[PDB]
Amino acid sequence: GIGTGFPFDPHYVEVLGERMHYVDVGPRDGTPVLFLHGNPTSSYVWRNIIPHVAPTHRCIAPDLIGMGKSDKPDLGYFFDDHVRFMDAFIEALGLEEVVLVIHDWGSALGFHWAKRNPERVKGIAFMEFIRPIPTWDEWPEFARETFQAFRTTDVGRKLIIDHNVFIEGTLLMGVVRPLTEVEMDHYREPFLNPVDREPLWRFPNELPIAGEPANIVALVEEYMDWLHQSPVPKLLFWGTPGVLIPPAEAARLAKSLPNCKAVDIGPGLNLLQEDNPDLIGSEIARWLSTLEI
Ligand SMILES: [Cl-]
Repeated sequence: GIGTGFPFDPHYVEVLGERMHYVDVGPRDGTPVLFLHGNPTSSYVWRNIIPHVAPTHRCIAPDLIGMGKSDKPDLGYFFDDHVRFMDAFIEALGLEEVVLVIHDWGSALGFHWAKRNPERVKGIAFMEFIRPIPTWDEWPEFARETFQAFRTTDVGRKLIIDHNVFIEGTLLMGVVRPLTEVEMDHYREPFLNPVDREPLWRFPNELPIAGEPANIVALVEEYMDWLHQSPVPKLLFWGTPGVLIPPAEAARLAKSLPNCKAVDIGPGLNLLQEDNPDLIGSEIARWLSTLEI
């Protein structure tokens, strides 16, 4: 069965005066592979994928600020806050050239960093990633009223902050197979106190949907314009029915994006890592062996 443990040695680095936790396994040299999680996860989401890559490549998986085992400063946890901390995390580790493996809000971080620093990105593997959702009709109908409610300071904070709905409900509605109690306890651990749930609420309020927020829509449009032209090697994982990326969106991206290979993982919603980790890990490792890294 799918692994529930998190065996990785903890590593911590000071970033802008705060401690960030990260996984760091595999060989010390070579080009490192940087894994970026999203909402409401942590490096735990990569726990069954990294073991396929670590035999041949260094794997670095940070917990975003305010998440996982990273510190919890009193921030708004806007996307811009995550950009500042992730930019500084990369520099604090002395990383030069990297391969990115990115998902959900980790994909917005990774694509935005890659567009700004294309000389340092030797490949991008991505899945269920952030793109502009032009209208609410392009958000999945089964989740539409709830994401609209999440994007308010009254109803949305009651759901996400007071009642932890992004962890207890949305997370499960983002995985096809059932999560176990042990897995749920790993996902719950950073958010036992309601006040620590700010990033879980700010993230859906940053999603670029129906033109709002305009600043995020613009930033995401910019990195998508880059991705449609850049020769950077690309590996796209997708599932059915998906959430952010429906199968039809995925198949077209695969042929439109330069130097891109697409991989169908089977049934999947948002956290594709929880539905088919072994295929995602083995395909990343195979694809890495084809790169000039
Ligand atoms: Cl979100």
